[PDB]
Amino acid sequence: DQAGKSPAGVRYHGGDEIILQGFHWNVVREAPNDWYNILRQQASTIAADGFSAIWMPVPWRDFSSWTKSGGGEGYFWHDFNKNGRYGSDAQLRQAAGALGGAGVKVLYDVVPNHMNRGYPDKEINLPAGQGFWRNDCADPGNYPNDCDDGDRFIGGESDLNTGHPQIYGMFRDELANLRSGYGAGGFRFDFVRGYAPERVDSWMSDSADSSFCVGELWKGPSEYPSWDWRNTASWQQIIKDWSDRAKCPVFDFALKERMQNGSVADWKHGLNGNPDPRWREVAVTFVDNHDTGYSPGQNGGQHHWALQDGLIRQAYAYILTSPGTPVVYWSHMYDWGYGDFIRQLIQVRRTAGVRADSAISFHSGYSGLVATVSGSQQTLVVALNSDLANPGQVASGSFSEAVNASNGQVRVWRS
Ligand SMILES: OC[C@H]1O[C@H](O[C@H]2[C@H](O)[C@@H](O)[C@@H](O[C@H]3[C@H](O)[C@@H](O)[C@@H](O[C@H]4[C@H](O)[C@@H](O)[C@@H](O)O[C@@H]4CO)O[C@@H]3CO)O[C@@H]2CO)[C@H](O)[C@@H](O)[C@@H]1O
Ligand SMILES: [Ca+2]
Ligand SMILES: [Ca+2]
Repeated sequence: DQAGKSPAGVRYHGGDEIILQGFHWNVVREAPNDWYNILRQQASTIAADGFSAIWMPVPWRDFSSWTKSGGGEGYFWHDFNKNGRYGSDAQLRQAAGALGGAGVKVLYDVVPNHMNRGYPDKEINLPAGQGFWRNDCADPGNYPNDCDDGDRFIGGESDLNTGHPQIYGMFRDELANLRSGYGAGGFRFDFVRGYAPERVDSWMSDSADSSFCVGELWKGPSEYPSWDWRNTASWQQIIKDWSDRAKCPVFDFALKERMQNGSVADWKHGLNGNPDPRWREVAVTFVDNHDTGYSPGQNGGQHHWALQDGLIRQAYAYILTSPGTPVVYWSHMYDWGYGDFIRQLIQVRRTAGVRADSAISFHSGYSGLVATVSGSQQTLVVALNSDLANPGQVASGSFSEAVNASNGQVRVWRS
């Protein structure tokens, strides 16, 4: 495992990560108070499957509830107490220790934008009228105000002023706490549209400068005002700008948007396909997460933007053979039977030496997507939903078959 920032100072931890999202939306209901125990038991298997990192659920306890129904998943935490719906503080420490001991770095989902302000019994009690909250200032709509330099969560009544020195420090200290006491190797920043990207850079510089990080910016061009350059920009440009300012990798919602709306050929327009290595190397690619995807359990989870099953294998073959840093969703890997296929693709990635900044060229003249990827050890030819017959049609050199699945709809050859 190589460490190191990118040439532009972006915290992609060497560019060689392969990440497991270590939960789905309904874990707190499907395995009540037992998830950390399960992760501890599974740590050696996760490592053997080839993952270098695991994205853990929000560790801050969440006892919220609403009615569809939900609550408790971590995105409406009420304080930093770790005794929540995934397991106890002791069980978290044991799971993080087992994962780290198996060689899997532990990334915590953190949620600075808001908290369960109204929960009656909590350790963090911030009064009104001291600038701690967005709505201490006038709040006319979903955009920055004088107490919140980002967007708001729903009505904004629970948004924190993360730029207030006491609130900034509160999160700074808790990130340090996760690093010193809970084995954190990095962080996944939730809802980064809600606060300034430079604050993520500051938090990471203060508390985890050499760690991995990734931000979730999910905000399309149409959500920006008419006078903002982002209103007419590409999804790539929007997330890349965030990454530049946070000095942090960013989830590749440009690729996700193309997977949901475009053809397979169009997947080349994700951030991770950009010919500038400074652009593609900061992409964190994924197929679905706990928001976009289904989960086992009530209501099938959230499934706000889910990839149809006829493209799941193709999508994993693309992200696991291509540049950027790939994330595998728990339920594809361990609930729904794609594990053996994903295991094989992870081995292909590692054997070829594909990294976040590997070159990728796209080839015209065939159906579907045809790419050549320059790994540090091998060149890959990847053909998805394509009438390509053999790799010699598009690449020089000697190749052998590495993957052939879904009646040839997923084919990968290696030098
Ligand atoms: O005071 C603020 C608001 O409080 C109340 O809001 C409710 C919502 O109505 C519920 O839907 C729910 O919200 C969930 C949300 O549905 C869910 O998707 C998730 O959001 C995450 C996301 O998964 C994550 O990856 C990233 O994008 O950030 C998102 C936000 O953290 O989690 C939400 C919180 O559990 O719960 C809230 C709070 O109870 C009230 O109804 C609003 O009117 C009010 O403005
Ligand atoms: Ca690394
Ligand atoms: Ca906010």
